[PDB]
Amino acid sequence: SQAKISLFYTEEHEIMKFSWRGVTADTRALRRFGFSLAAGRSVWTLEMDAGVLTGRLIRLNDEKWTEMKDDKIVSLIEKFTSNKYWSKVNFPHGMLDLEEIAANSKDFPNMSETDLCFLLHWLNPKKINLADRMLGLSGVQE
Amino acid sequence: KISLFYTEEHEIMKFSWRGVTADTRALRRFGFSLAAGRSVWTLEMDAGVLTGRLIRLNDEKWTEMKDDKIVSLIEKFTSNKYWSKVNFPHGMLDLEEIAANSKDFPNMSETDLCFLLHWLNPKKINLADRMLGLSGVQ
Amino acid sequence: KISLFYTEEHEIMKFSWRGVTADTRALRRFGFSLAAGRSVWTLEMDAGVLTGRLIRLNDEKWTEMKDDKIVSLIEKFTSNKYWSKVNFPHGMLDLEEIAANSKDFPNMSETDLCFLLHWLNPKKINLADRMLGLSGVQ
Amino acid sequence: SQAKISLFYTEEHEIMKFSWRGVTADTRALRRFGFSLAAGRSVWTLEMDAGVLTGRLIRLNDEKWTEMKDDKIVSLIEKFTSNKYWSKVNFPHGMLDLEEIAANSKDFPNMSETDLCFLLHWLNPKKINLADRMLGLSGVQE
Amino acid sequence: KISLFYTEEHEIMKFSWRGVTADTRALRRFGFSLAAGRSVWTLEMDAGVLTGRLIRLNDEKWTEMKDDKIVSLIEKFTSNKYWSKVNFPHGMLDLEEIAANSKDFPNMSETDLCFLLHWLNPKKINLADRMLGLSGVQ
Amino acid sequence: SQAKISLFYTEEHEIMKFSWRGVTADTRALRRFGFSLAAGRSVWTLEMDAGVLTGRLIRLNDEKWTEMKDDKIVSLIEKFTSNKYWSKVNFPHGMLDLEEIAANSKDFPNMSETDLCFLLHWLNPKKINLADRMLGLSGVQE
Amino acid sequence: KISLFYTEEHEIMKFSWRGVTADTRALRRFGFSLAAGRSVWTLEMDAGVLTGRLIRLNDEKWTEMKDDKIVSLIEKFTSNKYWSKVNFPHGMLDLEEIAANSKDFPNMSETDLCFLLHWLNPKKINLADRMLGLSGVQ
Amino acid sequence: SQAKISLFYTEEHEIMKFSWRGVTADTRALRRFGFSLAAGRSVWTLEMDAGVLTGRLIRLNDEKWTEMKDDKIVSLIEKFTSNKYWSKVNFPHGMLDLEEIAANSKDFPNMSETDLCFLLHWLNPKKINLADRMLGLSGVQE
Amino acid sequence: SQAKISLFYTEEHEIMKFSWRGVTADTRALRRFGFSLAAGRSVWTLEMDAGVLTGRLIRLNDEKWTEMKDDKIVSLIEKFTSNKYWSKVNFPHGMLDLEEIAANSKDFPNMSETDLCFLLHWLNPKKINLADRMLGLSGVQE
Amino acid sequence: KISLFYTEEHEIMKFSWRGVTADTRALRRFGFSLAAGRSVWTLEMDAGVLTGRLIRLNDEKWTEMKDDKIVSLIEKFTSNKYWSKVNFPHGMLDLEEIAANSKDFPNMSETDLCFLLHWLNPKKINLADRMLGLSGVQ
Repeated sequence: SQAKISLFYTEEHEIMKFSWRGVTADTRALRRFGFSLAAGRSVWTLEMDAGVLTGRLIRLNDEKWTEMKDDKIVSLIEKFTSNKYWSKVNFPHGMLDLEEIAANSKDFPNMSETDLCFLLHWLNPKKINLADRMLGLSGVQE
Repeated sequence: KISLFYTEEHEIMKFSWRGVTADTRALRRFGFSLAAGRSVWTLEMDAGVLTGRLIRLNDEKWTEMKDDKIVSLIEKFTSNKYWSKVNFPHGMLDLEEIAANSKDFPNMSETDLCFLLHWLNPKKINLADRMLGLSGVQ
Repeated sequence: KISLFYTEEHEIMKFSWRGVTADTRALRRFGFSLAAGRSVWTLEMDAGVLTGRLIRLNDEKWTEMKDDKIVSLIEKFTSNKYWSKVNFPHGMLDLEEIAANSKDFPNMSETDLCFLLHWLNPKKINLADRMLGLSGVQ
Repeated sequence: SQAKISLFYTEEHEIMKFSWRGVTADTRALRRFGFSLAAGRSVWTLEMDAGVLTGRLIRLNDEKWTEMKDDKIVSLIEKFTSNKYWSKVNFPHGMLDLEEIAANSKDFPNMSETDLCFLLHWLNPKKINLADRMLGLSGVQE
Repeated sequence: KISLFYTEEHEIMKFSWRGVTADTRALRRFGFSLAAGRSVWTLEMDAGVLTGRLIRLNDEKWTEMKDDKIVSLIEKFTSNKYWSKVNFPHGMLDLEEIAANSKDFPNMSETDLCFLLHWLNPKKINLADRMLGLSGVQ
Repeated sequence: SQAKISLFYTEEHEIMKFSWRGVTADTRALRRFGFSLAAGRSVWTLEMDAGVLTGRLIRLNDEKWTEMKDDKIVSLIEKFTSNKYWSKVNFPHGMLDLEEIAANSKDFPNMSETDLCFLLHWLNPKKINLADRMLGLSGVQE
Repeated sequence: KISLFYTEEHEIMKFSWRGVTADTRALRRFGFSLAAGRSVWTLEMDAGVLTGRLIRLNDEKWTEMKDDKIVSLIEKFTSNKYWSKVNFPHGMLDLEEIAANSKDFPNMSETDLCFLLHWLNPKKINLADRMLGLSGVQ
Repeated sequence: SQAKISLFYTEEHEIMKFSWRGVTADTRALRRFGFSLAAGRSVWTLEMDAGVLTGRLIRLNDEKWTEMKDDKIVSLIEKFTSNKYWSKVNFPHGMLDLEEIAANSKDFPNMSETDLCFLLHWLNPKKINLADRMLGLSGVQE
Repeated sequence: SQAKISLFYTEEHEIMKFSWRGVTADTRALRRFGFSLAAGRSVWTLEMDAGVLTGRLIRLNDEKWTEMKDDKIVSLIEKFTSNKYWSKVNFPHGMLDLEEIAANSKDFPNMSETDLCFLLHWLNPKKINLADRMLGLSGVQE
Repeated sequence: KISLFYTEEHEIMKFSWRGVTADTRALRRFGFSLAAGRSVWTLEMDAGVLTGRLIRLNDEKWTEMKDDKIVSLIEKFTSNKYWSKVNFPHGMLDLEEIAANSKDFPNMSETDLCFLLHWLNPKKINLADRMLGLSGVQ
């Protein structure tokens, strides 16, 4: 049978230190999303440089990734990665208009506009709300 | 009809360059809605203290909670004319005395008004206990 | 009458989503009670350092320990007026000098005050040695 | 003579990793309790789904269980399991009010209210206090 | 040719000895340049309110921003004689009515003038959200 | 060793608001002085009622106090507070003649006239010069 | 011998009951003493404008400042007979023209007289910048 | 190979407290700059006394320092510290004329005037603009 | 318990400008009085048009009001406002004879003549004596 | 019996339409009453100058003040026959010479008459200092 796509997340700058000072966190706390095409293979993620999205997709293994389940996303990654040169994708720098990117993209013809947009929204790094995270909530939303 | 709610808040946040420090203890506030969709009522706080008044506070994220005893007490409390116009002693430091001297809710016993005042009272949250998996609710 | 005690604490905890990281070394603190039921006295710490003062710290979980030599030294120490009002040099870095220059406990010898100051002093715990079955007491 | 009831515990998310980083643990560390009606037979435990008690009792053998002794609990399990359809029990979802559950239960007439409550308190999963467990204590309490 | 800009400002600062206190909410103002190097135009404010007039405000630090829809609307707006001489109702409280009753920009539709008036309108900034990493732009 | 005396100041009506109006201040801006006998203990200050000195000494903790250093004043507070009933002192209402108060006082025999007068001058509330404070100067003098 | 000084002043204060409002900008004035103890000389102001004359103004609180270039220029300026009797054009609006047309200080070059006139000239102070820790000296 | 110079910054009086009062900051907020000659070794910085630069260089480890990268500055520190008695430097008190200090200095002959001046400008403490820092900007400039 | 009445004052044309000219004031300087039935609610005051009292009561929030204490006035406002249509009151234009207004009024039966007159005297705008105000006195009297 | 008093006055007021301008400095005058209820005596002023005579001035608002030294001096002064009939040199410019040459109060020393004349002397008030919270009494 065909190889299973695995979903993952990683967090950066998310440590909250408890000392006599109280609870210190870093305002750059962020959650990143990635995928593996096969078990053991490299985790793919949207590339970031200087804290901004470059528009490219890279392998980022040096990070600690945690498995997550989303049957809808696995279906969308299956379609996305069945296109030749998906890894070579170069979306507009900054990736500010996700709806326009999906609407004007001609690189994934096996994917609908609503579906590429849904996937681009999942791959998008999400800021951690520190006031919620101190209250033990994920604090993750767009 | 009657629905119970809570909201949580950091009363102080201290900023550093690219960093934030909060107190080991945050605050949990309690509120109620008389009907579905209608405004959440809560004990008013100004300058970090209880004013003694009751206000609508919708701009906050409230989460539903269940307490059959409290709903029975809110039913009695809100069946009095001018309950919203209540003005308890500033600071609300002696909850037992407030309930004992109150003549505004004659359909409520002293032990019952006191029980409700104790539920409406903001409570501190220990964030370290919270982050370890517990509710530092105090 | 006089009872000895210890308490243990992580001075730093680092939180991750659904995870916690502590230092390889935690801290053990020492205290005493003058009578059964009465408050546990301990060397005060503020901002992670020894202030030089002695305080009551009951909010902590204390475990009884036996040391006949220490009880004899606490007996001498506490039979002085204003022992609770003691204010040793901030940080309490030179325990030998503190004992040598102290004129507040004339019923105590220099070697004896120093021995007691060494017992009251917080001590680091190695958690890896602790979890292997030993007391990483240092 | 009659077959002996065996008591057991299992821990989940309780591993503490020692590295250069210090000591890392998982804040979901938990202890679960179970029983076997006969030697070799399946270990019974209160079912959990999405981290919450369903109110049902299930066999959970895929876990590593460690024997423990409690003569009072064995006496209570003896009474509990001598009722027909004990395995078919469906307590209120979440099992938040253990005192009320025992008070209103009409399924175990050979058990007193104080006794069913005592057993329900033993079967209840108990969180591991990580600050105590790092100090080599069980850290187990309600 | 046409360039968009923003500037941010604390409308109130409260001074204490060696300390300053600002409002949780600051203000963001919007402006435009007709040509590179030329003066930045913005809605005039006097006594903390919108006067209804448009002025040059160069003494402020302005940062470029991109909005292709707004540049198209400024192009239409500024191709009218005496656009700089515009005097909207004092306070500019009803932006929808201002656009509906305006007869000064016949090359602009009501929905378009209203869209532009909404962009030129000063907007409050939540500093707590700002310092946490977000733009409290409201 | 003996407990350390801490010195403090508090300011009332001292806020200067910067708006479009310019700089507004309150002409009642004033600096008050206090002392703590031990760390954590209550701050003592000369009592004021209706803007006038009553002649009494009170605890005033509800105010925000800032630590200050003055080795001469700590020496004088040490002498002052080593007298029984120092807290019970009741100087002439208004405390208009500080030199006469010190000269006629028989309550602090361990203190010289010049020394009690020096301390009374330090404890005395001092008006804030608003023209200097707008120029970023303390504006504090008698 | 020669000493430099400055003084600061609010030209307008607006009183309200129990309150005062000053302008965002105050004024800094500059002066010089020919000998230690002797009177501080400064450009005279009347009705808020520069009269063009030089006067002694001792009733003000002056603070010493160092400027080796200015002391050299004051030395040249004051070594002329009747320097105190100088009467520059009222208002002193064109400092460059004043220096260019002056025939009273032949030991001083035009660029040097102009440099000195620029130093003696009262300068506005931004109080908001001042209270933030800077000198709003302009 | 030769040991790597590390660059650092520290901030003093820079905390902004968010309460019901709004945002309070301290008008003495300041950023200081320092360097380490080797990993683990002490951070060197321009000494300040009574809020004014003394003209001397000191070790200041009791402070929390954050690493920063500047390849030009590392090159200048390399030249600066390859002179004997660089730590013993005593620049004019207050250090008011940085251009004159660099022009008249005969202590660093391996450094050009423009280069010593560039380094002196980097070592110089910089005030934090509180209006910018409340708008989430570094607010750091001369 | 019942909601607390708050007392307030506002001043118009009361600014005294200090310049080289001396002290300039406006001869229309006046003090107005108002009340709030509840905390946060609108401040009520006697309406003025063309500098003369109309005889009506209005809400005037656009003004800066300062709290004042008067236990006798709060008691009188309590009685006054416990009448239906108190806000709809229309006293004789100009309100020149306050004693006659109170004597002939049949709108406040829970109030005595001496008491309504006392309240009408408090609500009455009072001119500021500029010669006293320049001498730092309130200058307020009828 | 003897009571001390002061009164304050603007010697000049300049009127504009709907406006008034007073001098930065007003005047404080001093007076005394020999008995409770009786008329307040003060140094007479005519054409803004001191005439050298003493008059009753009741039409003014006087405020009581305490000065035990002055009451002792008024006691001596008023125990002389014809003290009210005193006619000091017009203008009263040299207070030290007036006291030195006076032969009308033989029960008073020169230093004492001079001290009293200095107290009775009208004193200027700085209104700007006054409005800032101080007494500009000079």
